[PDB]
Amino acid sequence: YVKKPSYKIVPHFLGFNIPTVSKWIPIFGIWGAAAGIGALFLIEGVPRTRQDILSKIPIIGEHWIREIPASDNPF
Amino acid sequence: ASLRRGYQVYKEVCAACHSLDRIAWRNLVGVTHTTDEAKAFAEELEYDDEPDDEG
Repeated sequence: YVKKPSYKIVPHFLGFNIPTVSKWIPIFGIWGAAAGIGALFLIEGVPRTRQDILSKIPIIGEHWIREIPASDNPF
Repeated sequence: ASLRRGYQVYKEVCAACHSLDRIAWRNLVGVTHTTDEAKAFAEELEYDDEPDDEG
């Protein structure tokens, strides 16, 4: 014979609890990647982005190492 | 190559009567001439500087 139902209240705040949020953690991860790729893509033209980030990527990085010949440069 | 030759016609014929006021020496560089050729054209001329120390 069972006298009482067996349960606990999980901690929660603003209607979020850990079991639910934990299911969404990977989704925040992917959104973060999306935002990172997006942001980096938006500033790919910025010379500092090329110098500091993009040209350092192995193999691929030579795409962003481009020199104007001194003969063709007024400045 | 035609642009370069056309510059030479401007310089030797048209420039006696016609200006080309909107073109700077830097504009020719990497189009018709190298940096050095264009600097040489510029350096042969005299332009107004800022006044000296006595004004």
